Amino acid sequence: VPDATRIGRATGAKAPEFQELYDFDAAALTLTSAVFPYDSQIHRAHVVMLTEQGILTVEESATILSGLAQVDELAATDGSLRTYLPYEAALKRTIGSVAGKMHIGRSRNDLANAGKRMFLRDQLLRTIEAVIGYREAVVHKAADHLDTVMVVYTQRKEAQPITLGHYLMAISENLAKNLDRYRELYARINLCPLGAAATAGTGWPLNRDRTSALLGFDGLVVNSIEGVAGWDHVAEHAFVNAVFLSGLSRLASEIQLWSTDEYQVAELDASFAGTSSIMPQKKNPDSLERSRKAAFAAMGPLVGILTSLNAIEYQYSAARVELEPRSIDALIAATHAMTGVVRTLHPNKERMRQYAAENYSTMTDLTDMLVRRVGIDYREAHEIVAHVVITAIEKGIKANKIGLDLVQEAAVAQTGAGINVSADDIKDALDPWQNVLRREGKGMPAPMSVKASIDDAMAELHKDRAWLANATQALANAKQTLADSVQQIIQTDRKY
Amino acid sequence: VPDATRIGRATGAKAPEFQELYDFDAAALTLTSAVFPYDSQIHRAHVVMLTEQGILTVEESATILSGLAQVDELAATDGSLRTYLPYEAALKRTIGSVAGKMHIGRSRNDLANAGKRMFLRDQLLRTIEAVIGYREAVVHKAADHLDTVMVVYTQRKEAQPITLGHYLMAISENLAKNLDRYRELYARINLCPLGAAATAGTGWPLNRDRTSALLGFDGLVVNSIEGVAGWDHVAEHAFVNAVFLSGLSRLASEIQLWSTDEYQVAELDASFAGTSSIMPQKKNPDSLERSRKAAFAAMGPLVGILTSLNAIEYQYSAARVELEPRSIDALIAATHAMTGVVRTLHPNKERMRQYAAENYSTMTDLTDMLVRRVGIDYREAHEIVAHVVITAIEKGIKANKIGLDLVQEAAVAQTGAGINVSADDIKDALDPWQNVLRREGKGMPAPMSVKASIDDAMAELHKDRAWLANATQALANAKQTLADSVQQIIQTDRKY
Amino acid sequence: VPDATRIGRATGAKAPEFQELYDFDAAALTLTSAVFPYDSQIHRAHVVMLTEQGILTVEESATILSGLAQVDELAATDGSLRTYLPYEAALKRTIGSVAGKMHIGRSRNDLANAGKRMFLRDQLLRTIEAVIGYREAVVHKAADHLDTVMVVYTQRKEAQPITLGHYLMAISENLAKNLDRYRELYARINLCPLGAAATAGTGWPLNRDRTSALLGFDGLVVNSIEGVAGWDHVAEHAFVNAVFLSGLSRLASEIQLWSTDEYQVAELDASFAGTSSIMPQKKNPDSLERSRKAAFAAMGPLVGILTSLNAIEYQYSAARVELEPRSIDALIAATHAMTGVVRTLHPNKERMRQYAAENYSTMTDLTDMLVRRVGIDYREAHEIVAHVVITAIEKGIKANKIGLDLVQEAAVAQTGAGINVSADDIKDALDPWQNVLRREGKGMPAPMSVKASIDDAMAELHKDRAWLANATQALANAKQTLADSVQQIIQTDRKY
Amino acid sequence: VPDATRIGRATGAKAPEFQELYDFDAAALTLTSAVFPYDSQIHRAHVVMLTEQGILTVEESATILSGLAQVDELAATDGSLRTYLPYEAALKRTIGSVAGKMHIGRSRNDLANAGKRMFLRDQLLRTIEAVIGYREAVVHKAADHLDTVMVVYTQRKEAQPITLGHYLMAISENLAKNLDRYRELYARINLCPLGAAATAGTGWPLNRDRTSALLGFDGLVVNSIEGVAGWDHVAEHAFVNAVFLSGLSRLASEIQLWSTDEYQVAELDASFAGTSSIMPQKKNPDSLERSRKAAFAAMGPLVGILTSLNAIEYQYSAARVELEPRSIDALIAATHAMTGVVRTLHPNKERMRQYAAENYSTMTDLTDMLVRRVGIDYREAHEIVAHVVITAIEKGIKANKIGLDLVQEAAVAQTGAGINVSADDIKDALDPWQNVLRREGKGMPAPMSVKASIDDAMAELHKDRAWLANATQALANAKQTLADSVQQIIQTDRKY
Ligand SMILES: NCCN[C@@H](CC(=O)O)C(=O)O
Ligand SMILES: NCCN[C@@H](CC(=O)O)C(=O)O
Ligand SMILES: NCCN[C@@H](CC(=O)O)C(=O)O
Ligand SMILES: NCCN[C@@H](CC(=O)O)C(=O)O
Ligand SMILES: O=C(O)/C=C/C(=O)O
Ligand SMILES: O=C(O)/C=C/C(=O)O
Repeated sequence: VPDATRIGRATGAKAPEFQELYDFDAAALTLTSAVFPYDSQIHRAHVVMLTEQGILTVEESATILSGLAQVDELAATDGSLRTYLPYEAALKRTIGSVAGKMHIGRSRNDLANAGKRMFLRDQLLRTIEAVIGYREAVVHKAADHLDTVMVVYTQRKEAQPITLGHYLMAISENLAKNLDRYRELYARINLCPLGAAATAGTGWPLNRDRTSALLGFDGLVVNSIEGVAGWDHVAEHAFVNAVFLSGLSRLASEIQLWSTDEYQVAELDASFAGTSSIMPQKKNPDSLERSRKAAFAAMGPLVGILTSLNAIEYQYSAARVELEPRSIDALIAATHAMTGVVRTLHPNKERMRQYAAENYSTMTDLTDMLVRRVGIDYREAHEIVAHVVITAIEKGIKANKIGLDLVQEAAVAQTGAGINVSADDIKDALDPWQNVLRREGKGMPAPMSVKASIDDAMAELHKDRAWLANATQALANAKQTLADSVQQIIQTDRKY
Repeated sequence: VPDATRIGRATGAKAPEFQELYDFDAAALTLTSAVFPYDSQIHRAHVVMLTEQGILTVEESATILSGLAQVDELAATDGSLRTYLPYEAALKRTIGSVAGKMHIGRSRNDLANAGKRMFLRDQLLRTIEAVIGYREAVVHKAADHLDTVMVVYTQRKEAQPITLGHYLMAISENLAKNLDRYRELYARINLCPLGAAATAGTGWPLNRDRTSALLGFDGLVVNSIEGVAGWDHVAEHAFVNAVFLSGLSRLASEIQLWSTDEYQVAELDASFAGTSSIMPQKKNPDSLERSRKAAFAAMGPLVGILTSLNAIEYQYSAARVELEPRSIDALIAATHAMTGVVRTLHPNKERMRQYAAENYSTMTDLTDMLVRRVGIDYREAHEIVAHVVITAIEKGIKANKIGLDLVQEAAVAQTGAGINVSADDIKDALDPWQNVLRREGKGMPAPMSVKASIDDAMAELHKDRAWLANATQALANAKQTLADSVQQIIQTDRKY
Repeated sequence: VPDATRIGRATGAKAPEFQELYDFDAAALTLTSAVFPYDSQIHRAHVVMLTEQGILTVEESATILSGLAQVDELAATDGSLRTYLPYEAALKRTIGSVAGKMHIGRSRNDLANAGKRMFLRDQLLRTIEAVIGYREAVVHKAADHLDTVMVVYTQRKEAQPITLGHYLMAISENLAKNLDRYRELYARINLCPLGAAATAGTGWPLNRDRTSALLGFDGLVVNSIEGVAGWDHVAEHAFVNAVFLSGLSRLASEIQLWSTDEYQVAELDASFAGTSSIMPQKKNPDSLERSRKAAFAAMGPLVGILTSLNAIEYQYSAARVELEPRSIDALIAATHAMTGVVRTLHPNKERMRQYAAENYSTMTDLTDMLVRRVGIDYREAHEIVAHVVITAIEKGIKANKIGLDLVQEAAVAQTGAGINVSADDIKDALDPWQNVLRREGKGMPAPMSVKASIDDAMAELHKDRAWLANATQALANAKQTLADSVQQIIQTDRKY
Repeated sequence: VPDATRIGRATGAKAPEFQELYDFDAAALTLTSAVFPYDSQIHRAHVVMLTEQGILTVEESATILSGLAQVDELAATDGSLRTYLPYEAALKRTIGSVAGKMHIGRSRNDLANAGKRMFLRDQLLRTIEAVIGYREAVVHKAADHLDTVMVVYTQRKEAQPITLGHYLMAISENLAKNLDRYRELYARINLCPLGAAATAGTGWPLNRDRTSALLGFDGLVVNSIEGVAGWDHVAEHAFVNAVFLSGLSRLASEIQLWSTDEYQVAELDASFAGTSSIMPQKKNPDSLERSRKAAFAAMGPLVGILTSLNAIEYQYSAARVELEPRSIDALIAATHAMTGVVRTLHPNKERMRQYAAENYSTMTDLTDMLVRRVGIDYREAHEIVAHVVITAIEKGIKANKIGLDLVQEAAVAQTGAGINVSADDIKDALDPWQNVLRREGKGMPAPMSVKASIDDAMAELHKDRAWLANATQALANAKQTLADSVQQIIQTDRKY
């Protein structure tokens, strides 16, 4: 059975990234299901620490540790064992009363805070990975389009000539600062609250640094009230998701206007478009509009989380709103979809140039030329060139057909003076590619200038990957250190 | 004429910080009025750069520069001269057609983006200053209350014994990370978009680094589209304001419950409370509730800004929502109010201890003691101590009156076993001050532990002030460098 | 295996309404799964109309209709058949090419709009039913507490004496107007957009009134663009959910303060409270705080939906955010939980009176008495009674112990005059029950006055149920009319 | 001095409605300044009622009433007299101690609730008036464009032929239901809370119905807690503003795409457009984008208000967020701007038809024709016509040039079968005006069908005006009844 939506002009199959937008909602875990594997990690690291502190004997330790493995297996199919006390009770039924001792010096409150941090921690790197791939496809696309002349818009009106490469490097700079936000958020997420217990700590002499290290955290949430009542990192995670996706919505909306029947300066790859069940001509931007949908929805968690913090005291509280897996999954699906939209986007290079040359986006350079050649001030030249456009439209003369005749008519009709410029000065001022080449300062569409943007972005991307690789390896090292600590206590007992 | 609200129990005058909450709304500038002084700075720095680049002659430069001073003076009283083109026209009426030349290689789009950045830049340091003073008063208050034993709450129910100093240091850690957010936001605000012109740059060979340096920016918004279309720093500024104020709302709500007629573990200073026009007994937390009001309202700008970015393309656009001065002013008033609330808060040290000793918040230490002394597991001891509380309530026995009799009754009625502990073990387990001293790990209420929190916070506060002092001095140096550059071009011309 | 959270003071089982708060998230349908049964209804009603219009022959009709029954059965287990085109394709595999003809004069756009309306329609009555039961429990509780004297609060400070019945009737009036909002929303939801097709209608001569009637709608979405682009009813549904839940949050927060260890003027029924895994004394308001959580989260869909409408044109669009089943399910769970909280709430009638008599909430009646007896103006009497409270607190004299001595001291110390009132006048002015009885105007706590509130509410509740019963019966009648129309076309063919 | 922005292509003056968008922010009142005139009305109506109830003597009454007139005059210039207690104190300085007696049986709490209701009440009719004028201009524009053939879009892609009149009547139906929302909100606003006093009523025997009638309310907020704690009407007012403005944003965005350089199917009237200070060609949609800006910002108050209700108990509270005058003023400015945009919009009737005839929006009628003539099912015909479009694009053949040749090629290449239709059948199926005429059902673009929409809308508009006229006259009658009651008590005393 094929994909029944691939009919008419919806040829071939949905690109996999496009398909993600249809799958994430039904496939997303509940928060309980997504966090409960991290709870089992906290159990292991927490009783290991209890053992090294002489709160548990090695016998008690190994009995518990080996029991956790069994219950984890039961929990893979028994949904009811994915919250703490049911899990603790099942451990009691499996290894005896000693199970109770894994909760010494600990609460559900700091267990939850730490476990949810670990979940968001991993989802953050998953996001940074997706945003990097988004930026990679964007920069890489720019590299192939240093000569693709097109108009840039302001207020949805043709403004001035640029190149597609120049435009995409605006996205790259946007994504660079969003990657900064995510890395800055990571440092505030990756702090361990374990040891706070209910909110005030405990008399049992725990080693809070050891539990934190064993679980991959880079530091402690020191104060014990902050440990269970702190939630700003959840709010901030929701925010960056929303602000980043707003930038993604804007790109999707930009490409959607490019790919209108009326602009047609770009076309979505068949694998990122759908069609209508009634209208055979449709090539619909389903990828774009469902990506925007995810960006609009991401404001929900943000508002819910902040409402909840504004509604309580600075306590642990069960009334706080969470950032849900399904919300992150939507972000990932949309980032992936737009990563593939950018990569496979088909610009109509020729109609792009036509617009740049015919639709008067070159009138600024005409104005600048008068100022630079005869020395009149900008505001007066502006009025001359403005009336040139008024006249050219009335008479049906496209920008690239405007001549010395018309510029003199306007200068006279608007000032009584003629003006000292050749037909060559004008022709060159109205050349869209010459508009591009003259804009060669830092951050401007000239190829030499955009290539410099790309060179810096490539180096920043190299550094982005290095940061991600280091943060991932840190967590894997600590996850292995903890696995080894457990095996050793299980072996130490069995052999003595 | 006195303050007519200072009647009945509202004795003395409103504290100045309390009064701010009543004044900021009517006194706040419009965005136009707050930004237009920064536009005049951009004019000076921009034509200076034009001069150093040989786009303007020194004659033209000095004529413009001296004209700006005159129009700035006209604009101090003429409201209509506070947007660009009216201002440019007034300069035309004052120094002639040369006025037009100050707009060479420039647009309203990058002028606005840069000017608004400069406004938010200054408002950010104003905020960091207020948050520092908020943290100072919080830490300083904690220092004076290492021995003030009281209960901490979870879910608005007495949880465990702590000290007021311990609680306030949770706020300090919250404010430390909010100061991090603000400093991280600052780096993204303090980038100069000038040179982007309409969105694509210009043919005029500007020195974008020189304009940026003259205006105090620490770097460039490189890509020209990002220069006029970038808005995330506005969204982020709204966010941090909201997340920080949510933490302030939670403290205000905490103190408001402390200061209820029913808790009465704290009392607002008379200078931060009001009263009723009908009910003479009222001592109302007007300071607290108006501070919360500002925190709730701060979600508005956040949502409006993000809706607006989600609604457009990645272009310059006049449909984007701003962060308004009145919104920042509310934040400042609320931070100041809570700074004074914390400083002058009057804890009822005695009723605080009474609650800690009588209302069963010490039952965890009773449970931990059974586990540590007879070795039973936590879950079983929990059930014993739980039934102890059930029984003690039925019989009207406060926590500090619970005896060996009752613990044995419960252990028997719940297990058939007695349990091996002296009346001394129990008495000490139920001592609230001993609950505090036993919690001596990192971040726990023990005085030695809280004092360590305070010592680290003092050093972080020292560093916070250093960062602020450096960022302020940087802007003042660049503002003086620009004033000198202008004088020199005005002098150079007049003497040659 | 029991509920492992029912330990310590969490005696017995969670009340079923309390349990709902733990089950709704994992049990909620996806929007696709919840809507696809309504699509099959639209298919039947739509081809019936096609048949009555002579667009389909009876042979074609019966073949399709009988095929739908088969595919509906396949779709009960095959998830992929729950979106239109996969469903249409499966019908093609089951009855032949004639399947295609069920889409004549129709689009996915108006199919979706109508189907989602039908889903929200049913969820709206489900909500009105839950809000009625919420109001019933509230009014019924008030009836049993016309004599339960207690303080009302303003700004979380004891204000004046009332009764619990009086308080609950404020909730009743709040819920009455929310029921109005829901009934007003219903009329805007229950309009049929079918016939709009893609957005512009169709040449096929459909009978739009017949399809609308067969599916239970009370009218048409006339204009065809409005039919597929209209979404305000979704926004409004999200809004009423949020505003109603805000009122529910406020009640939950009120009861949570009542039930604090410090107030203890109320206690949650054991079946609506939990406890701590570490602190044995806790009786935690898990029901209340998870109900508030749902209210905070309900702002998310509202913001997402409105962001999405603000981001598009007035077109059909796949970028619009929906109101999800899981969001409604949370509302229902919270309404049910609070319905049971109110019903089983245990007021401590005695400590309620103690507060009313001892904590100075009766000082208004003392003030009013001076004004009514000696004729001084309110503002001066206020200052006398205010200083009475200042003095009484200093000296430790509770309100019900204030005597003629103290009132004369204050009147003298504050004016030099004594004042003409007996010790009986005062004693009666400070009697909290007499404060209640004197407040006998419309909407005031006097029993005769609250009983009148209750009498009107009972009649409004009777009318609320009548409205709901009528709206439900209307849908059931139309659902049966459609079932009969289908059977007849299936019988007509098989017998001819 | 002219408007300095009217340069270049920004010819003539800003239309007044366009200018409103620039003036409302700086001109908006504070909430205090906007409400304090309604407080003086409540004072008059409240002491009149006190007099008729024998709580005040006629001497006391007239002294107060005449004093209010004097203080109202002082308050016109003294800003400090615009909150209650300062105002009461000034009355004390003007007529003596009797001033205090105007507060008998009353609080600031119910004074504020009632006064703010009166302010929102008037602002609601102001809004309903503006929305009516918005709908009038929309319907009236439709009437003039029953023959203006153009494409409708779905997902920003040309869908099917319609007329501009048809499109505008979708807006009319949207605005009709928004007018319903506002009228339904009005009934919940126009209820009088006076008599609630602080929250519990009073012993003084007020006539709550008399005060309510004198102030124009149509009923009572009965329960006294609801009187001061009720706020949902504020939330709802913010909501309808946001949902209505979202519909206005969508129209503004639709017209902005119409008026792009690439579509150019419409052009803004010169009086609703601006231009660039750098780019002479720009004709910028400043009216549209600033109207959208107001719609995005309107989500702020909504979120702030609902956060605040979610954060408190069901009490009077000073932490609740208000709906501000400046927020309503923005709505009014935007409604007025779009009212004039619609009225003066210039459709390019000819390019509209060109698109409808050339860009394949007529392929549905081609498909429907095959189904209606040879009897094949829709899905197969769809695939034929789809490949017709694929082929026509490849070969550069516009829709209106597609012939019998091409339809047979596709039918063969896609099925091996030819198909039985004449070149006349095809030509007529591809005629955009014939597409319009065939869509003649209820709510479809056929002139006879749209004219019926217009006829019903005109009658609904007539009824909208009647409702508004009645609600305005009711308030004016009660405002005169109150003015007469005051004069009579002032005359009665002076003559006796
Ligand atoms: N591609 C999903 C959008 N719905 C189509 C209509 C349809 O699929 O019946 C459209 O408007 O193009
Ligand atoms: N202090 C402002 C709150 N309003 C008072 C009532 C009043 O001032 O009439 C209260 O509820 O205490
Ligand atoms: N009843 C869930 C709240 N968590 C408990 C702590 C715990 O369960 O370990 C409390 O703070 O009371
Ligand atoms: N008409 C306000 C928008 N700003 C112009 C640029 C400018 O005015 O310098 C534009 O982008 O067209
Ligand atoms: O028209 C639909 O129901 C699906 C649209 C989409 O694929 O996004
Ligand atoms: O009751 C008022 O109107 C003022 C309250 C406040 O001072 O916040």
